[PDB]
Amino acid sequence: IKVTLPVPITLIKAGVSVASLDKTDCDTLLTVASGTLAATGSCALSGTVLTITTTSTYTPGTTTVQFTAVASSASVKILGGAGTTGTIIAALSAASSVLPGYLTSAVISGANTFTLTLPYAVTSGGNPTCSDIIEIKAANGAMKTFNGVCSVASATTVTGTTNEALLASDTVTLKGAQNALTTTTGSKIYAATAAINIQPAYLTGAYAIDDKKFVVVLPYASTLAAGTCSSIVSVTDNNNGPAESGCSLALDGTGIYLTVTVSASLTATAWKVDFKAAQTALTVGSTAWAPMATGTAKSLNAGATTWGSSIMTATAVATNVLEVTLPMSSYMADISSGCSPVTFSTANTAASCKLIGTTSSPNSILQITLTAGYVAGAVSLANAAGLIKAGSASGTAIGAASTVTIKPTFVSAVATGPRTIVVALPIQSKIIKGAGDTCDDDIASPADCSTIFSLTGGTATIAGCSNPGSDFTAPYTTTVTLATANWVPGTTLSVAADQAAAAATNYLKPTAAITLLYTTKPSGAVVIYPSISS
Repeated sequence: IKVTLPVPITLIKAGVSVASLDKTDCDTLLTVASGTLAATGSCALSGTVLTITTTSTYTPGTTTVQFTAVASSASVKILGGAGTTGTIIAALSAASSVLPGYLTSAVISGANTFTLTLPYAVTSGGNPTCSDIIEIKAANGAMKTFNGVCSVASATTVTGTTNEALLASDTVTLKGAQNALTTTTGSKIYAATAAINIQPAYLTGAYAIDDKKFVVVLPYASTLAAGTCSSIVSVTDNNNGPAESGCSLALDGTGIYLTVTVSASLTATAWKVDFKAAQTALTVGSTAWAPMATGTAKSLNAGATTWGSSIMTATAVATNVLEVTLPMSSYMADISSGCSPVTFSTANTAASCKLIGTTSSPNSILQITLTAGYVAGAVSLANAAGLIKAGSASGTAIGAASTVTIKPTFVSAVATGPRTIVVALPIQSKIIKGAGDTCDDDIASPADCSTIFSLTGGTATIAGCSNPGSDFTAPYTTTVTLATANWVPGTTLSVAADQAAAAATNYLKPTAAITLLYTTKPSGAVVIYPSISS
């Protein structure tokens, strides 16, 4: 407890000078109700603030401080002013009542949201204006505006959102005078506080990159010290119960990809990750990160809860181009001639490989290139030398996913009339009447091609098509018909959902491997373009 005297003071001795007093000496001078002074260093003084240390714990409503009257001949007392000539202070007409004056913690929960935790419960229900109760500063001393009204979330928590983005090295305090924050134990009003940084909670997401490793995407650039991994993070295994035994961490030079290496294999759609309630070796500048805002650990998000030869998928986009997917953004030099990271099964060979990526997942695709037409086979990633490093330019080598199949998808589409569309294919094909693995061919012009081809972007629909008749060994092509209205540009072409649903009355298959069906492109659906008529 800290007591502020309105004027200067001196703590008196049996000798000359004064620095601090022990328990027995300080206990005569003053008396705190239902309390007990610290066994040593109880009466330290400096300036006009007197610091009292206790072995007890403050509890609102029942804690108060009082001073005693000390005889003139005593050898320890409190005078007024400086020096050693002052007058002995007296008691107080009513013992001063102590107030709550500190916070438990403050964390970031989304770059526009924050939450403050109170040590002593208060009443629930209310909409205080954030300007009246909270203050936030930046590293340079600026201040931040609030968007909306703070909410009395619970007994010990209040929430709000700010107009500007939050940063770790911010500081937060309270303006303590207001009625709304009244403890239900003692009916006291919260007082002012000191400055504490806001530690970063919440994460972007986690992505397995091996059988026993995964990468956590931190929104901020961190720095990592030499510390034992088991005391930094709390990984949870398939069925709950701690599993952070014997782990190890590493951070890339850019400081944004934190790779965990656990001693047990990761599986299925489970496992979580969190940060310790007390740790200091992993800090975004200030001192440390913090546990998650909500009281649950983060989960390796859906779709990447594992990595191996069941997540990787290669696709045939052109007669001499593949498209292999990867767990997340990777790094590698654009390899000039051939490319070693991969090895094909049957007979296909490579001339170079590069990185391409969709809009929302950059550099997540390896686009291998070949020196011939693609023969049916399977690509088996090895990465043995170590080129495709995960996340960034110094991350960790990605895991192998050997023996994954190669499967086709549409290549192009044009419109040679108001209701005609020629659709191209990368490997020889042949339509097959349904009832959907291998039954029998179809006539050279059916009328129910609406279960294989599908339109998105207009009021037209699909009617008829020409079976591909064992053609070129080059632009393997076909034609399609439209039904209700003229084709309006901007439509896109995809595989109808019936092909995988076993509901179509005719299917498209390749000749060299009649098991495989037709899949949907990774990098984006096909765009119809217009072309000449006659």
